[PDB]
Amino acid sequence: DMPVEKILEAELANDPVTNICQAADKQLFTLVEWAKRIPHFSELPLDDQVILLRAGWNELLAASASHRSIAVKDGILLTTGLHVHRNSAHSAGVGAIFDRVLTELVSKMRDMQMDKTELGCLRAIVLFNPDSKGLSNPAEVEALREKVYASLEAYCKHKYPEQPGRFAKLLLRLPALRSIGLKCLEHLFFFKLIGDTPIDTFLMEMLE
Amino acid sequence: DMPVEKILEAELAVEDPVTNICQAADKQLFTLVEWAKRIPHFSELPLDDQVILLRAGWNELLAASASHRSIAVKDGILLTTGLHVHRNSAHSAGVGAIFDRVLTELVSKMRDMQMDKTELGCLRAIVLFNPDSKGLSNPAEVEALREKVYASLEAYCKHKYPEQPGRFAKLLLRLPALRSIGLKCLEHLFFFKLIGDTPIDTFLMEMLE
Amino acid sequence: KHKILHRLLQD
Amino acid sequence: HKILHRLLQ
Ligand SMILES: CC1(C)CCC(C)(C)c2cc(C3(c4ccc(C(=O)[O-])cc4)OCCO3)ccc21
Ligand SMILES: CC1(C)CCC(C)(C)c2cc(C3(c4ccc(C(=O)[O-])cc4)OCCO3)ccc21
Repeated sequence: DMPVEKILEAELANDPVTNICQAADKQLFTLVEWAKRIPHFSELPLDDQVILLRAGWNELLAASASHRSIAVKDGILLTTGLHVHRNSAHSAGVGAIFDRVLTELVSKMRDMQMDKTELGCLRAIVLFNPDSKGLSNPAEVEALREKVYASLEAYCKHKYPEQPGRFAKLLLRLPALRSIGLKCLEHLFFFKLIGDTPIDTFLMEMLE
Repeated sequence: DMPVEKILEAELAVEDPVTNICQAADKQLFTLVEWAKRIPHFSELPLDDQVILLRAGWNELLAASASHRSIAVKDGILLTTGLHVHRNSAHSAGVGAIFDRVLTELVSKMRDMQMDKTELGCLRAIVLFNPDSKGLSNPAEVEALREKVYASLEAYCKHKYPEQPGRFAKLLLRLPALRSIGLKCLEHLFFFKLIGDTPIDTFLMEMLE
Repeated sequence: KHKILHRLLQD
Repeated sequence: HKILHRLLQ
């Protein structure tokens, strides 16, 4: 059972890149708290719980900070209160990936007026990835995954009628979200390799 | 305005290891370009938009093409040249990891939900009609063309497969696995370019610009 | 700039 | 895998 109400509850609970990395490490704590309030999440084997979170942090954090930033149509609102603008990201050498985020997520979510419930559903769909290698039972994960988008098409059709393709429009941001999510990994892996860019403790455990 | 019968008529209208896969990918690119023209309203677009669309999503229109035709092959992939590449041949060539992902996240799922060429056809059209591509002249028409595709795909599923209500979502949820595979498939092809050990034919070189 | 693709798209 | 394990209890 995946009531769309409980998922909405879970969501409601210098160097620019360095400031972005300080914030990624901080939000990783909040991510772990978010997943725990997802219906039936904490009931999984921690063998799987760790795999689900270690396979989607780049994508769950990308979505979160993207939705915060629907208000500031200039750059990104970070979890620490700092705003990173297109110029700071371009002048610091990350303009390429930073423009995608604004283009493919922040602005798309603004134009369709995506709310905090559809975001929690979409993050929860990303969370329950049955394609994550080494899961104890990928079938139970996908069982929970189907339960989620079921509550989302139902929520879409009732709250947003006369918009039959809004439920599909939402799911067609998951490919973009992954394209970006893997690009931040490669970017983050690279900052660690060069080693002259600070990285906090939790962000390393997530980079193996 | 975007019927599934015309889209399916497009899929049917087009029919050691690494080197063979790069040959198959080259020959399959010529077939992709002809698949795209038979997709409704694709050729009405600016020629510079047609270039941007195919050139941004071939790495995963091809992966989808070979994945679905490999549903019959067990623990292996059937290439467009008729040659099978086996999982054992894959690991042997040093590319075992990504080969396994195609066998698990793609071929295996298209098999378990028995994906047909119409669903594949619309899924590929949705991939072709991606308004996020960089440099387009009119992303709105591309977005409205994409909206026409999956609006038609949702209807095909509701009329043909009424016993599976979530059949529409299961198809769309295969698109993120594809973006992942296609990117890792470029990151490999690009490396095969630097060393020059693998012969890479003309057309495939151009896409690997 | 994309020789074989422009040529394949017209015919 | 310490901080991730602990953060879950
Ligand atoms: C590549 C680099 C440094 C610049 C481009 C953007 C802003 C997309 C980015 C985003 C991330 C992030 C991230 C997400 C959210 C937050 C936050 O909540 O403040 C902080 C970081 O890391 C997990 C995924 O996205 C990491 C690195 C980068
Ligand atoms: C990395 C390497 C060699 C191994 C893993 C697999 C076999 C999936 C793969 C697939 C591709 C391909 C491809 C797709 C279809 C065909 C075909 O059907 O002939 C041939 C190649 O190229 C673009 C994307 O997918 C390229 C490289 C690789």
